[PDB]
Amino acid sequence: YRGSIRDFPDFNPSQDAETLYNAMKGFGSDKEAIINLITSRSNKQRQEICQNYKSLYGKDLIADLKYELTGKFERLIVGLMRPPAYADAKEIKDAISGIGTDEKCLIEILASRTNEQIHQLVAAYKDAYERDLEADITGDTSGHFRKMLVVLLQGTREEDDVVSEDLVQQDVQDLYEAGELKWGTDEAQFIYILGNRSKQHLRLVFDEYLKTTGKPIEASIRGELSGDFEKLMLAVVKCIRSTAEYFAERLFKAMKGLGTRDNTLIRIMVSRSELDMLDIREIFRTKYEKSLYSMIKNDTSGEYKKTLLKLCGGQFFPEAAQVAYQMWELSAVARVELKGTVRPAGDFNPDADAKALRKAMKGLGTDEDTIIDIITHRSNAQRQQIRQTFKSHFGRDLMADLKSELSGDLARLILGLMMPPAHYDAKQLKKAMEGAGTDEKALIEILATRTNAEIQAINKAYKEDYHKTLEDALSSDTSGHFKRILISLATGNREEGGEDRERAREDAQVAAEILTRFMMILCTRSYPDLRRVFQEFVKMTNYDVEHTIKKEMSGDVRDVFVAIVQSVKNKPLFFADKLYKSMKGAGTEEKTLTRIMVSRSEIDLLNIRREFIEKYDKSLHQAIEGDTSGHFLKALLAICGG
Ligand SMILES: [Ca+2]
Ligand SMILES: [Ca+2]
Ligand SMILES: [Ca+2]
Ligand SMILES: [Ca+2]
Ligand SMILES: [Ca+2]
Ligand SMILES: [Ca+2]
Repeated sequence: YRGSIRDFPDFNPSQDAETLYNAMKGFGSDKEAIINLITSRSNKQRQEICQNYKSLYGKDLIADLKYELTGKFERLIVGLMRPPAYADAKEIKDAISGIGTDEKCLIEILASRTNEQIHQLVAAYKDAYERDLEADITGDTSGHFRKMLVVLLQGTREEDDVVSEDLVQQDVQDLYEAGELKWGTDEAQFIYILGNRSKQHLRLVFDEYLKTTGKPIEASIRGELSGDFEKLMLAVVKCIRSTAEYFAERLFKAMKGLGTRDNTLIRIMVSRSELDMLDIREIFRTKYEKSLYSMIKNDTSGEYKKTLLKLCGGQFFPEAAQVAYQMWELSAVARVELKGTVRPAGDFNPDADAKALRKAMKGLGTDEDTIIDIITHRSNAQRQQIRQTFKSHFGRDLMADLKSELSGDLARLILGLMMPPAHYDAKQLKKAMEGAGTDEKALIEILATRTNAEIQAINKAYKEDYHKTLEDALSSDTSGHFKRILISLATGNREEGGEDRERAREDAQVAAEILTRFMMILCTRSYPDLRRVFQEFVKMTNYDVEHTIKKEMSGDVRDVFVAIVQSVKNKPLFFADKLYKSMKGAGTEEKTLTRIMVSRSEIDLLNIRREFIEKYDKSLHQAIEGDTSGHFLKALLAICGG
């Protein structure tokens, strides 16, 4: 049983109805009792209770509840009383009935519900409202989106059976040609296959597609479709692979950033409470920093929160384990292409650049707009050229002039862009260790993200600018395991070769025991090897490395390793995650925000931009646009590149 709420052992329906009656007795009601009851009984038992109540009093429990309660807390409780099928119908009703139209709800339900659930859905709609669901849907949606929805409404998807490897491969190429190989996508094609083929078949098709293409099916869909259809087709895929994972992220999305999408939270927590709530939790914790319980506890309040925490629940299983494993498989096989946001300027004229720069700095005030239009629109290399030119033209150091004429975050941003990669990092590391305390966050981000070549370049740039070895510096500002671990990474001496299934299983065993060598493995093994090592870990312990690190490590030590693991799993994502935090909350960390924007502006910033929008449903553009302002915002948005 992967549900969070199960049948209450030895339950007295008649008494429960009596307790519900007495709970609402007098002015108001004993909400603490109502929630503890309803939330401690299966939807089936709730139906019996609601039944005994109708006879024992001749009143409607749901109608009565609707009166004695109010607010989100009411929607939740009343929603928990409605039969599964009739609950879905209500959600759909609200979505297509009113002012706007919740396509998010339409997609969540229609793309996840099974053939039976779908049939029980449309039936409950016609019964509860005496209206045709297909007609209502068809008349409230347009385009391929409407089509796909109607196809999903038929609930006539071929159900699991023996897979025909011949048809699987035929579908793999069919999809490939209908999408990846073309400018756009054959909607009619994807709708038919992704909508008719069995989940078991498609799952094997998706696996085949990645192994023979290099990228997951969604990678070929993303950006190749438009509007709600893209989202819908991306949701169907996710659901086919794992509905637990779908709701896992769908949930995270409803609580992400100030303000909650309570309507989605209640719908999901209620609908999956007796299906895969447990797996969703196992996946949520693994896929995200905070646990479902923690996220809900911090986003909701009152009885509404207490109820949600009860619905939630608070080793892996066939599902939660599959996802974790497949997560590493993808990261290991996926053929990703790193792309920056700022590219070399065409018709590059250093002489004209240095002139415009010199001009925009003369006088009392400093023309910053021009300074930004140039600097932020030139590759770090071209920038180094403007420095050379500027100097060999005016006999003055551009940096010194820039540093003096500029100030604040802007000065830090602009001057940061003018510094060569290896030197910017060196400066960063030096600052993190200067003064009182250590910017543990800065050191980790860098030392746990940079490569052997990058670390080598850094180690050198450091000795120069700051006559002292990067190690010596580290030993001066840090200590303990944090220092040992950091110093290790600062050696840029990690294995480069491919994976070794032999050593892998061995290394994996080391991680299993912990639940010095571990450090060596996480600091010495090549990323491709570690990727496999983690594959073997989930296969022999049933847990994910992240869980071993969290359970046996804490604080900085735990953050360096998690940073490393994340860097090996999905570097761009790790940065998108860090970029979100910097702008998360009332304040803003222009420091981290600036460091990441600059450092990755020419490596994989575009990649980060996508991982950001996909996971937080909002472009980095708007993300920055809302936090920063003035000239700091102008320059930043320049690096973002759209
Ligand atoms: Ca009310
Ligand atoms: Ca395509
Ligand atoms: Ca929130
Ligand atoms: Ca000036
Ligand atoms: Ca310090
Ligand atoms: Ca902020």
